[PDB]
Amino acid sequence: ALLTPGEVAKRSGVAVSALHFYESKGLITSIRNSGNQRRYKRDVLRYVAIIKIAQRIGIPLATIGEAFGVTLSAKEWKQLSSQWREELDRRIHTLVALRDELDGCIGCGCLSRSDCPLRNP
Amino acid sequence: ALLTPGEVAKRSGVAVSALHFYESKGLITSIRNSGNQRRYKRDVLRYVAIIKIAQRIGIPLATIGEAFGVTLSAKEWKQLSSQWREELDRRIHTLVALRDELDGCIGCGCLSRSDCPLRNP
DNA sequence: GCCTCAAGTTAACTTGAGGC
DNA sequence: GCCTCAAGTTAACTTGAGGC
Ligand code: FES
Ligand code: FES
Repeated sequence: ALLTPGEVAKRSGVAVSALHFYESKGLITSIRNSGNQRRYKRDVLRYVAIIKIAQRIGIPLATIGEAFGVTLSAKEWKQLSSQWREELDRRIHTLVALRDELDGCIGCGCLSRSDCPLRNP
Repeated sequence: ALLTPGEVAKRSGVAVSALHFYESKGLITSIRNSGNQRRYKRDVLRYVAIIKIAQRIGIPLATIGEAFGVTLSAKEWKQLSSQWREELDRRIHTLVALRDELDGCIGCGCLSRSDCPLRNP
């Protein structure tokens, strides 16, 4: 059967307004019933779930749509997951570089413009 | 001598509007000259520099003020730097946990609510 | 409850109008 | 150039008004 906006909201843990928004930003799809009311394809649950994991990764909605294209496969998941495991990685290396630079500069405090890592990344 | 808003903007690499804002959010201080124009205590350069390093760490302005109290020592720097090297750390561990959880779920794609890490953090 | 659409919210600022 | 203050900008939504 098709899910009503309300249901999807409970099983997703997102506001119905959140679903309206995601659809307007084209991250989920709808179908209108005999009374213009939206009805969702179970699949939506998986997407929303993915939207949230993507958010945790620190990925912006626009980009999450930019990855969604415009019906969810096994390949797709592998395409996304990896594409994110990568950023999650780059991002981490970036933060780690900092932590190293930072540890050196703790006994310093000079913050030399032309000579300190922390300042000239 | 005292620095003019313009100078401080060039040596900081921030908009004069940025300096106005930081001061209003109480992260830097000013002194008005005979014509109500602001004049800065060189020290401001170090703060701004710190505001930016704090931002890189991923710290919010409010919090950066929350750490600044309301005249910059050696102890202060150690108080801040550490206090940030810590968050920079917690944050990293969080991202790393994800990356691990994520790697397991790549050959899966089940996204079992009551059974997958990625979903129930 | 569900639908629409306008406007408000936080963050970190920027842009613009008005005036010296 | 610098000063003030009101309003605009992006992001991710939420709140509210109005109507079925
Ligand atoms: S604190 Fe001196 S080089 Fe970074
Ligand atoms: S992808 Fe199946 S448990 Fe996470």
